[PDB]
Amino acid sequence: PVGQFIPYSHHVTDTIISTKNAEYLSVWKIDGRSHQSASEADVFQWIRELNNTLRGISSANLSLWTHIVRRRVYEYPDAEFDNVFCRQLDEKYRESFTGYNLMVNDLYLTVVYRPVDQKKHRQESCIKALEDINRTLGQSFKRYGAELLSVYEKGGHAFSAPLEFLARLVNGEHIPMPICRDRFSDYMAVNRPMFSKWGEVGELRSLRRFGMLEIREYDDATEPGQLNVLLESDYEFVLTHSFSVLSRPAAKEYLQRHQKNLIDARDVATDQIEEIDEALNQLISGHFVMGEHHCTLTVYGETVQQVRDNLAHASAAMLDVAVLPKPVDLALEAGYWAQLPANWQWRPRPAPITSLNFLSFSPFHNFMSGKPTGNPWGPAVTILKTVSGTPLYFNFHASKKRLLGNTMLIGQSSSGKTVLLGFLLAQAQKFKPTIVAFDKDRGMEISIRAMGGRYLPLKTGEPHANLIFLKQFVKKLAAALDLSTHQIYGFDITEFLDNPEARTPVMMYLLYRTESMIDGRRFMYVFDEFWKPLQDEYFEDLAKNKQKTIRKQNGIFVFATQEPSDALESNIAKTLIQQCATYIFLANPKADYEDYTQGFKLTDSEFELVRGLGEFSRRFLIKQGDQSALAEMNLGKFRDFDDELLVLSGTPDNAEIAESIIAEVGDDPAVWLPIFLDRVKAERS
Amino acid sequence: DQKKHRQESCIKALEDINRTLGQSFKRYGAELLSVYEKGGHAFSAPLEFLARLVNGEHIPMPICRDRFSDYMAVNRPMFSKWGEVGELRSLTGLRRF
Amino acid sequence: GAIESRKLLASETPVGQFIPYSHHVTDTIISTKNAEYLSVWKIDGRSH
Amino acid sequence: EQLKSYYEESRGLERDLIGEFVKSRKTAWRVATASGLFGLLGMVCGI
Amino acid sequence: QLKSYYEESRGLERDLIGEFVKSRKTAWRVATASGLFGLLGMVCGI
Amino acid sequence: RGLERDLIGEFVKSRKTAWRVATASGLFGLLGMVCGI
Repeated sequence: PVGQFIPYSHHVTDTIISTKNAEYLSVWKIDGRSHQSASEADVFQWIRELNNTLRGISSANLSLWTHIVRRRVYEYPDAEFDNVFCRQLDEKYRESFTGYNLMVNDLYLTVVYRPVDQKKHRQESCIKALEDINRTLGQSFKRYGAELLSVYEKGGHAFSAPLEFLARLVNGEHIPMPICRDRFSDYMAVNRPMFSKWGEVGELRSLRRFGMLEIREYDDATEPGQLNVLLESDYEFVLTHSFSVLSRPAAKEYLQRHQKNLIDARDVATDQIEEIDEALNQLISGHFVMGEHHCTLTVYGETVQQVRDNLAHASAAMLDVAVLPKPVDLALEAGYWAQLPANWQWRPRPAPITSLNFLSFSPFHNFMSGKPTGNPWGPAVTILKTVSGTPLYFNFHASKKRLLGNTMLIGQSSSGKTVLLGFLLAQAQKFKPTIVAFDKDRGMEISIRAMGGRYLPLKTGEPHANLIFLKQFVKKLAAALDLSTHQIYGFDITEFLDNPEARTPVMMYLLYRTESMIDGRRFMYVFDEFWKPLQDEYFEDLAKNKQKTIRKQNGIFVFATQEPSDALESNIAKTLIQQCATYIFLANPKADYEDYTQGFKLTDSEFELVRGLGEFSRRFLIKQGDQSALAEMNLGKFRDFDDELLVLSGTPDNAEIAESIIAEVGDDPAVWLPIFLDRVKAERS
Repeated sequence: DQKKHRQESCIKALEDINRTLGQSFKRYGAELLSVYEKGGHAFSAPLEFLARLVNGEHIPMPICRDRFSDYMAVNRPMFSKWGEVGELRSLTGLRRF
Repeated sequence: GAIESRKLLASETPVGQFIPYSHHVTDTIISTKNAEYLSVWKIDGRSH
Repeated sequence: EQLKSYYEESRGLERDLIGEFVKSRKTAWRVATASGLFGLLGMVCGI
Repeated sequence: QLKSYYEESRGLERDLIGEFVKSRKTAWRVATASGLFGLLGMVCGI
Repeated sequence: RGLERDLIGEFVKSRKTAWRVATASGLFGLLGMVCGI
C-alpha cells in the first residue's frame, strides 16, 4: 500500500526513531525567535551563531529538514464559566474576532544521522553520535527554545512524541499514535493522499486538496529572511527544506565541475564565473559547508479553484521578493513524498546550496503565538490581537517544580492598566482559581464585586503554630478572613500604600490567613503595587524563601507596579523581579532608559518599540520568555465594549455608587450593573 | 580570450547599432529596454518581453546566477497534434493561441 | 505511479531546448546559446 | 511495566536483521556460483 | 575520500535494503540460468 | 509483529529456499549418477 513511501521503523533510546537502512533520527520542535522586535544586527548575529554549531558538527552523515506549518487551530475550546458579566465580556470579545486570522506558526527541524561481535559496539557508537549531536544542538538553541520530543507515558502504554509530528506531516491532522510492537511506517498513515492522474493537484480526506509550488533559488539571498512574507497569509501550508551536507572533498569536485562547465560555452559571462570562483575561494576560508537543497511549498485549499487562487497569490507574494516559484504540474507525488524526513530519493531537484544561503532561506523567525493548549491549568487563558495581523494566545506559565507563573505589568494606571487587568482577571476566572487582590486605588472593587467574590475595602472604624502570629505581632508592638466565605477576595492597600509604617503589621497578619487558608489548592495572588509590601522587614524574607513551595503548588503571584524605577529593584525585591515568567510592558511616556533596560534585560530594539508606543496609545509589549510582540486588546465597535469598559474602570464616583448599590439592594442578581449602566454615563454626559 | 574578443567586438557593434537606431527614431518613441532593479535585487526588463512572448502573460523575471533559458518558462505549452491552435496551461488561466 | 511518474518525467523533454537565451552580457544586451547578442527596443509608434 | 527493557532488544533485533540479511546475500552468491560451475560441468559433459 | 559528486549523489539516492533484495534476485536468476545450462547438457548427453 | 516478525520470517523463509536449492542439487546429482551408472 502506502507503507512503501514511509521509511521509519521503530523507536530507540527514548529520543531517536530508527529507520529502514539503519538511519537514526531526532525531531526538535523549535519556537522561532521574534524577527520583528529585534533590529538588523541581531538577525545577522543569530544567523552566524547558528552557522557556528552547523559547521561545528557538520559531517557527511549529518542532515537537517525544516518544516513550517500554518495550522487553523481548533485546540481553543471556548470554555464555560458561570459568571454573568465575564460571560458578557467573553462573548462580545469572541464576536470581535470575526474576519481575523486564527492561524499559528509551528517550526520543526529534524536532525537525522545516516552512517555510511563488534556490531553492538558499532551500534553504540552510532547512537552516541546522535546523542552528541542532540546535546550540542540543544546547547546552541538555548535562546530559541527547543523541545526535544520524546516518549511520554499514558495510562500504561507509551506514546512517542516525535511520531506525532511525522504523522502530521503526512496525515495533515494531529492524530495521536501510540508505540506498538509493530514497525511505525506500517500504520502511521491513517490518511492516504490521493493525487490526480495527470498529477496537477492532490486530494486529502478528513476534504482538503493541496497544490505544490516548487521554489529553487541558485544565488545568494540579500536579506536574512526572504520568506517571512508567507508568515501572514490566508492559506495553510507546509514549507520544506532538506540539507544533506556534502563532505568537503565532494564540494571541491562539484565546484570544479560547474566552473569548467560554465567555462565551456559559446558566450563567456565574466561576472558569473568570477562569482563562482570567489565562492570557491571562500569555501576553504569562510568555513561554511555546502549541501544538497530543495524547497517545496504545499498550500491547502478546500476547492481546486481556491487552491489555484492561493497558488497565484503565493507566487505574486514571492515575486514581490526576487524569488520565482516554479509550479509543479507533474511529479507532485515525488515532491510531496519528499517532505517526510529521511526520504532523500524522492527529492525533485536537489541543488548544492551554501550554508549561509540555507540559513537565510530558513531562519527560525515566527511571530509570537505561545501555546494555545496543554498549559498546566488548561487551554490558553486568553487570546489577544497583535500588530502584523497574527493572533496571540496568552498564557501565564512560560518560563526558561513547575514553570514560573509570576507576571509583571509595567505602565501608568491611566495607560490601559485598568482594562487589561480586569480583562485578564475575567478570562482567568474560566479556570475558577482563588484570587487575592490588593489595589492601589478603589478601582479594583467594582470589578471584583462584578465577579463572584465580594471585595473587602479597608476603612476607618472597621478592623502551637500561632507562635509565629504572636512573634510577628510583637514586631508591630515594637513600632471572614479565611477563604471559606467565598472564592475571590480583595483587600484595599490604598489605605496604607502611602502610609510610612502602618502597612507592615497588617500585611504580616493578613498573609497568615491568606496563605494558610488554601495552602496548595490554588493561588493567583494579585498586587496592584508590590513594591509597597516588599519594604517590610519580614514579609520579603518569607516570600523569597517560600516562593519555591508556592511554585510547587498551583500558586502564581501576578505582581504589578505602576513605575518600575519606583520599585527601584531593591536587594530584597531582586528575586521577585527576576523570577517573573511573562512581562507585559505598557506604553510608558517616561521611562529611565538605563534602569528600564538593565533591570528587565530588555533589548535595545525592544526599548525602541516601547518608546515608539509613546504615550496614550493602547498597545502593550508582551515579552514571554525570549520573544516579543506588540499586542493590543483594543475595544471598538465590532458593540458592548463601551459598557464593559465603563464598568471595568474604577473611579471614586463609580466606587461610591458600587458600594451604595451593593449595601442598599440586599438581594441583587448582579442587577446593580444595569442600574450601574446608565446611572454613571448620565453624570459624565 | 578570442571568445572574449568576439564578445567585445559584437558588443561594440551592437551598441553602435542601437545608438544609430535611437538617433533615427527621434519622432518615434525610441525607448531602449534595460535592467531595472527593485527590492535589493536586480531585474531584467527585456526578459519580461521575451517571457510575454513565450509565456503569454507578463511575468517579472528576476536575474539569478543560473542561465536565462532554464527558468524562463513557467507555463506548460501544449501544442495540438493535427491542429492549428495550441493551449498554454497557467495558474492564472488556460490560454488558447 | 510514483516510480511511473519518475520514469515519465525522465522521458519528458524540457522546453529549455527551444529558448536560446543566457546571461545579460550588458545592461541593455542579452546573450544567446549561439553567441547571437540581442537588444530589445520599446517603441512608442508614430501617429498615422 | 519495563517501558524500555522491551525496546532495549529492538536495537539488537535490527542489528541481527542486518547481519542475517547480508549473510543470506553471501550464501546466495555461494550457492549461485556453485550451481554455475556444476552446471558448466554438466553442459560440457553433454557437449 | 569520496572523491566524486556522482558517488555522493548515488549514495544518497540509493536504498540499501532494496539494493540487497535486487542483488539476491539477480543471484537466483543467474543460478536458474546455470540450471538451464545443466539441463541442456543432460539432454545433449542423452 | 513488527521487524521481529520480519526477522524470523526471513530467518526461516530463506531456510525454505536454501533447502529447496539443496534438494534440487541433490536430485540433479543423483540423476546424473544413476543415469551414468
